[PDB]
Amino acid sequence: LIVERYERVISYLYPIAQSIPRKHGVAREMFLKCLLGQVELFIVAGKSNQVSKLYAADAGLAMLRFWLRFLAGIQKPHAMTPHQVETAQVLIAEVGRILGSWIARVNRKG
Amino acid sequence: MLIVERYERVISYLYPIAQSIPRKHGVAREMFLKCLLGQVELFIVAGKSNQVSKLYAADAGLAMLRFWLRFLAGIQHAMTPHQVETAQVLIAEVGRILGSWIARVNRKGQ
Amino acid sequence: MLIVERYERVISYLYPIAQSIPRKHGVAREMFLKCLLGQVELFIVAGKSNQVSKLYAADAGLAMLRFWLRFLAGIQKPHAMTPHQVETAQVLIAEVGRILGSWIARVNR
Amino acid sequence: MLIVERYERVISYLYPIAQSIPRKHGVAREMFLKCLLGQVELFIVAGKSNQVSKLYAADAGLAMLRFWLRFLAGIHAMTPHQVETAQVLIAEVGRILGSWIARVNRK
Amino acid sequence: MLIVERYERVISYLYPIAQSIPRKHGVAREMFLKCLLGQVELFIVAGKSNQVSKLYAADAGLAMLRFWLRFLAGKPHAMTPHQVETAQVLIAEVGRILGSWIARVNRKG
Repeated sequence: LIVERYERVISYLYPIAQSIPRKHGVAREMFLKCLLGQVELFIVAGKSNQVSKLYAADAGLAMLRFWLRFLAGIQKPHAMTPHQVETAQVLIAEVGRILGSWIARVNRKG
Repeated sequence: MLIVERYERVISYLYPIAQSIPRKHGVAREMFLKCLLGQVELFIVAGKSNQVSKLYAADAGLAMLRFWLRFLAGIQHAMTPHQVETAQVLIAEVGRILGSWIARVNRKGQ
Repeated sequence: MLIVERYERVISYLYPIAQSIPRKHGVAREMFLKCLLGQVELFIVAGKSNQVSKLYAADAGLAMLRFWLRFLAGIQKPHAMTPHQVETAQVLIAEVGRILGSWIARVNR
Repeated sequence: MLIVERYERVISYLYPIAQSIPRKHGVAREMFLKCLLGQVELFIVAGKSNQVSKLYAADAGLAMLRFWLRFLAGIHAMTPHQVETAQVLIAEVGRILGSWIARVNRK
Repeated sequence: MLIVERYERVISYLYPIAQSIPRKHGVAREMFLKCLLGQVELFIVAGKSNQVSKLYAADAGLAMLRFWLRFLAGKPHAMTPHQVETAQVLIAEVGRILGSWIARVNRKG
């Protein structure tokens, strides 16, 4: 589920990562690793019983958002527009709301 | 530990297909290769341990490899649907063994 | 995310310079870049968490970034950074380290 | 570190072979090299430590080194003579690691 | 933190040498560079943190670094014994400062 919702984010952001110039090869690779790697953080938290793993998935999402701010506003030329950021932020916040509940459900079963 | 040998079968099928992925998706292709081959290590470490957590970590690795199939299929084209189906069989075969091994250390943890 | 906003200032000053580092120092250039950017995750991890140990690791990160500056201003065949760029960056990093100071304070509570 | 010195024989024999793998197998060639050379660290770390987990870790690394050989065979890129030789050298290392672990497990 | 300054000499001596290793040994070159420069973080992280385990990691790091020299000495022809001899002495100077550092937190504890 969370992975299904998150594939929407990958579907959106992946072509944008692809577009990024080779001039920014290293930032771009780190972005891609952050973006695809996030599935592994969800899967791992799924196949385990530690909240620390969901907390890690969470950091993963916050880091992906940083990447949007980087591509939008630090990288020259910029690789995203205010509205592309916004669209991505929306896709991500959905996943983050699911995650927030998941974490709450688990911390309730203390 | 026929599970490593069933898994070497997944490798034999998937590797030359991954190797043929175009450099246009160079980073996805490398992350995939790394996931594909580094999996063995999850299986090694699991068998030379006593903790179910390392069986789960192995399972996560398999679930991640299936994500890579969905991801690579829906690209543009990196895997023919026949290739996806086929690799799914091989992976499923490894997984049922892993399922039992897992449910076995949980029927033993009682 | 205030400390991160401040740190983005360090990034926007240092990223184009890092990126401009001649390819002959390709390995170092990459490690630099990974340290500079990865550092945001050190703050986020600390942020999405309680433990001071995580705020300490974000402080080591900065300490490692400062090493990269000293190293890059020093190296040769070819050069990589000027002592003036290093000096400018430290001004940006020190502000981030002061905010990190206030934040470690508030937490060690 | 009797084990590192023995392992160095493994590196000596295996590293040139690793090198001459065509760039076609770029990623696998590099992960292999990294396993081969990274193994020394696994040994060093277990030595500058008490935890047995560092030793099993080192054992895992040897298991994985064994997989790379099976892999470079079925790929042409490694003669079965080479596998034969290399497996012996690794067995030699694995021997020493075997003892070392047992001696740490006896209390 | 005279330890980092003492290590920077090791870096000074060794970096140019690492750099002039041919691309023929490209993968080994980089692991060597990663261990070499990477070591600074090991020391830096040790300092911020009381755990002896971090000091052992650093020692393990220095140990790994000495391994690289033997490996590059005989890549068949890529580091002269003299060069190795000279690096040994500079690392040894770091070795002493760590050995003391490690051994004092074993008195303190």
